[PDB]
Amino acid sequence: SRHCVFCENNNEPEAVINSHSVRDNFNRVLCPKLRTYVCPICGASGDSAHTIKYCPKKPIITMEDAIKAE
Amino acid sequence: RSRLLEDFRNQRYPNLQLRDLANHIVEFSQDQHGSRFIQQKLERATAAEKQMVFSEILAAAYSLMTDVFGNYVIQKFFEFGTPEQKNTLGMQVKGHVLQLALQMYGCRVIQKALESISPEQQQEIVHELDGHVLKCVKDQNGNHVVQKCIECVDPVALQFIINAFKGQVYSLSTHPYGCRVIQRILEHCTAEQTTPILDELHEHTEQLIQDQYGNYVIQHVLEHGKQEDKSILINSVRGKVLVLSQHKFASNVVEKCVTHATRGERTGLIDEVCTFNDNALHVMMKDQYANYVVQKMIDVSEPTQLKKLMTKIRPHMAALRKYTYGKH
RNA sequence: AAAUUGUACAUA
Ligand SMILES: [Zn+2]
Ligand SMILES: [Zn+2]
Repeated sequence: SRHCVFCENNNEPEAVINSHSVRDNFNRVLCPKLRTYVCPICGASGDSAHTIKYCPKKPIITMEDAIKAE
Repeated sequence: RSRLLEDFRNQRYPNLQLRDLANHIVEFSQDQHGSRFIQQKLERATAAEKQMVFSEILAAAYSLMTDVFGNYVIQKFFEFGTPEQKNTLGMQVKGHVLQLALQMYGCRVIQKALESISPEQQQEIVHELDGHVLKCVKDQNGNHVVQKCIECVDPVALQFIINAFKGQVYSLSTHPYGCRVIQRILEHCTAEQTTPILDELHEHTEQLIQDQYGNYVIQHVLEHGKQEDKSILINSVRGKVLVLSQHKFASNVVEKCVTHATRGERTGLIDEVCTFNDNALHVMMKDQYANYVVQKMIDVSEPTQLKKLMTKIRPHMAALRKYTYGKH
């Protein structure tokens, strides 16, 4: 939509915000800031790149897991 | 094409009237501009011309209904015609309602008829389609028809479907088209028809919420069913709020659970999410789905839980500012 | 610093 949300919520300068979109006409990833990032969980990069909270392997956290982490 | 359709597809008759369409409506209803013209100029004049159009198409009804453009014609007739024509059409349709419901345009027309015809002929069509419930609900076109019937017919006549569902309510509440049929069932039936299906649902509640279609069934029972069913489902979640607010489908079920509830249920669940081991609150505010549960909890709670919650996760706010969440 | 907030409902 004529601008990239990621670079906007990341408070990049306004020129960068309106200089690209987040994803693609092919539904790849377009934002270079997000394409540079390698996922520490699933290694994916570039075309399928994503941040940690939205990673497809971000594991379901149970109660007992929340107890062990203490 | 013949002569007249090549004359009108180029538009050479700016003052055309219904009577001018003689001996070419079968070909006009198969052309776009012609079906639009016949469709839009069938509200004025007398019924004599409308009787003509009825006669010239009662010979090709079985094809105009399975026609991409004729189906609007058949529809408009079922909507605007004198009851004699309603019955005269209604007659020759029986004997093929299976096929005519499986086909796109024919089933559009079938739907269009069930809102204007007589109840008796309606029930004739009802008794027509017994048993095939399987192959019909599990179809891209049969399910829409089924829904229109659930909206327009007497529940007691349809009760046989209530008996074709036992042993199948699960594999259909999880079906992409069946789930809509089940929602229509629950929103348009009696106590004695919802009761067995509602028990069937309360059986497979667990696996249903984590399914991308059963969760619409649950969500539909939570904001439309009786308070009792609401409580019955509300209790079968206590102990799993953290595990489910992380699930993509079940999280909406959590939201629609905290919205519709009594003071004891709301307070009970708020208490469940108050005893979370600090880092599980971090899972809440952080995870992509739970935070919705968090906010819908912030908006609907009583002020006691409010002030006993604005503080409960007030530190994690600092770790939430760098997101998109502007929460005062 | 890893920040984008989330699932269904058919004919020119
Ligand atoms: Zn960007
Ligand atoms: Zn990943």
